[PDB]
Amino acid sequence: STGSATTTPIDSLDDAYITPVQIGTPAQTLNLDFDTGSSDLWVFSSETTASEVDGQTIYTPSKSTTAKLLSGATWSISYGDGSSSSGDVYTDTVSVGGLTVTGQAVESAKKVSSSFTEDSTIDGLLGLAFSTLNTVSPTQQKTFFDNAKASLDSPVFTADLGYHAPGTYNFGFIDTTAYTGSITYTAVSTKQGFWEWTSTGYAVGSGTFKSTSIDGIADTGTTLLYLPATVVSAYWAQVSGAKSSSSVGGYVFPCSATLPSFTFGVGSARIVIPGDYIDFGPISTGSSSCFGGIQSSAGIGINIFGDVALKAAFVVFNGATTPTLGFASK
Ligand SMILES: NCc1ccc(C(F)(F)F)cc1
Ligand SMILES: NCc1ccc(C(F)(F)F)cc1
Repeated sequence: STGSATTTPIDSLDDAYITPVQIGTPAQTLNLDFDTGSSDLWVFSSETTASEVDGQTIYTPSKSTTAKLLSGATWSISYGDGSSSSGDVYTDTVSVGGLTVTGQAVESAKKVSSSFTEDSTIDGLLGLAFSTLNTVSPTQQKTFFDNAKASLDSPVFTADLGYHAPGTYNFGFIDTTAYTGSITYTAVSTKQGFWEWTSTGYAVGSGTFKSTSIDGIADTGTTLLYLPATVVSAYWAQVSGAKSSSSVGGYVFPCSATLPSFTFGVGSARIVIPGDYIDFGPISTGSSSCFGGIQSSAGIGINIFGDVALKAAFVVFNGATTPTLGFASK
C-alpha cells in the first residue's frame, strides 16, 4: 500500500508545514506538522485546557467509534525550542493520504505550552523520527511510519517541501517524476533516535567548496538551518552589513541586501539552497533589518538541517533495516 498527501506552508515565511490527517471513525481531519525530529503523534483535543486552545481543530475521542483509551499511559515532551506538551493516550484509526493504520497511538494533549496555543494553524504534530524517542510511559509506542512499514510497498517516505508553495509527503514509493538527476544516498546513524547523517562540506555562493564533515539531523520540524559557528560566520561574512545580534538572537542583515546561495554536500553530490530561501523577512513589522535563515548551532548541541535546507531537495527517508537518507535536486 501507499499514501500521498499535500503539505502546505502555514504562512508567508514557510515557518512550518501542515498536512491533513484523518483520525477516528467517522474521520476527524486535523492539520498536523510532520516532524522527522520527534516521534510522538499528539493533537489538540477535547481534553486540552480550554484557555490553552485558540482556533485549533480538536480531536474528540468520545465521538470516534474506534477510539480506545490506553489505560494508565501518559506522555510528556519537550522540544529543543523550549516548547512542551503533555496528556494521555488513545488508540484510533489514522489515515494519511489514503494510507491507513489501525490502533495508532494518538496522544491527547491535556496541557500545551504558549507557543502551540498561539499557532492557530497547527492542530498537532506527527513524529517521524525513530520510535526509541517516543515519550509514552510506561509502554513506549510506535510512530505512524513504524506501524505502516510492513504494509507499505517500500519502507520509505519522501519529503518534497515547497518554497512559498505546497509540497508533498509520500509514503511507500519514490516519485521519479518529482526530482532531477539521481538520488544520492548517505548512511544514517540511529544511535540518538534521529535521522542523523554526515554532510561532506559546503560552499558559499560561487566560492570554493570546503570538504569538511558536518554531522547533523534531517528535521522537517525545524524551520531554519543550524550549522557550526565557523560555517555560519563564513556565510554571513559575504553579506554586507550582516551581523550577529544578541538582542535579536541570531544573525540579521539589511533587508536591501541580496543573499548568496548555500551549497551543502551529500556524498559527492551537491544541494544548492538559493539565497532567497535564506531570507526570513524583517525582525519586526516595519523594520529594515531582516532575519537570516542560517544560524549557529553552538547553543543547540547538534546541527539541524531544517526546512531551509530540506525544501531545496527531494528527500528520501529510507526506513529499511539499515536506514539511509536520499537527496536529489529538483
Ligand atoms: N523537530 C523536533 C526537534 C526539535 C529540537 C531538536 C534538538 F534541539 F534537540 F536538536 C531535535 C528535534
Ligand atoms: N520542532 C518541533 C516543533 C514544531 C513547531 C513548534 C511551534 F511552532 F509550534 F512552536 C514547536 C516545536
